[PDB]
Amino acid sequence: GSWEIDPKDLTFLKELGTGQFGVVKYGKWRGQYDVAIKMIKEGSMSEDEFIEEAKVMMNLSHEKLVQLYGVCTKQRPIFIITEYMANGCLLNYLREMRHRFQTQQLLEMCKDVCEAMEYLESKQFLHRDLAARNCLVNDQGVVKVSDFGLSRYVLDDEYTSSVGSKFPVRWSPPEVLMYSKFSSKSDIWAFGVLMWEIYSLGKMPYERFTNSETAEHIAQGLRLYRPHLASEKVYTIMYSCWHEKADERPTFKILLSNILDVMDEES
Ligand SMILES: *CCC(=O)N1CCC([C@@H]2CCNc3c(C(N)=O)c(-c4ccc(Oc5ccccc5)cc4)nn32)CC1
Repeated sequence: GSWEIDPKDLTFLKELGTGQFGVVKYGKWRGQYDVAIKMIKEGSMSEDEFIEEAKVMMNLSHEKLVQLYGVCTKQRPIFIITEYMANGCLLNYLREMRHRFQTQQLLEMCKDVCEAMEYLESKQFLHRDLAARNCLVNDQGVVKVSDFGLSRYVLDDEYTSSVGSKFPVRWSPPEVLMYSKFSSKSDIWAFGVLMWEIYSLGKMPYERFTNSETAEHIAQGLRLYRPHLASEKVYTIMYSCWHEKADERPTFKILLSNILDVMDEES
């Protein structure tokens, strides 16, 4: 179908790194168009389910969401072909101190992500693992949301529940940690943590705690605190994502309006 790219149309040009599914490469499609190619190592993914979901993902389209161009599934490893983001993952970009970011730039990164998440929310599509490591940066410095929904297809159980040793505890609200209750409001919580990561220039959330200690901190009702670079108004926005009661957390539409208000007031 239209979700299938012919891998013969790819020219591989550069290694981009490795993650839990294996290697990612940069190349060209039909000699002209920049693409990234994520190669899914055998045994790592629930492949038939992912392939079916890729059809849904191809219909998503937003300027701040990494575009899925297609998949290559006639051979193994299968390929995911996407828009190319030359500046890599947001986490590592934030940690490069040479950039000497202004706080207006940091707030713009938050706004980029919030726009993508408002779009996903309008499509009833949960990210399920939003974090700076899962956002990408293009050659213009624009941040886009990536790997959306992908955690649903991971076969390594260390990633798939809080009983696992590689679960995103530090991005999880109390109802996820205690009950596995995912919702729009668990994406909201994670977005607040992501804002904290941005304003902390890529520090690990709860940097001095283990995952187990973090879950206890959350069970006691405690929270991250204000990054040095966040104004009081910015801190209010990120902190609003962490209400104990999920229903008291904002929507992405509300967060976007709040971010724009602050951008105007701090311009
Ligand atoms: C900090 C995290 C980290 O070290 N890595 C994750 C990003 C990896 C590289 C970096 C360079 N660019 C890039 C791209 C890209 N599109 O340019 C990708 C990538 C990410 C996701 C997908 O496939 C999907 C997209 C959207 C939804 C579902 C799947 C393809 C390609 N990865 N990188 C380096 C390591």
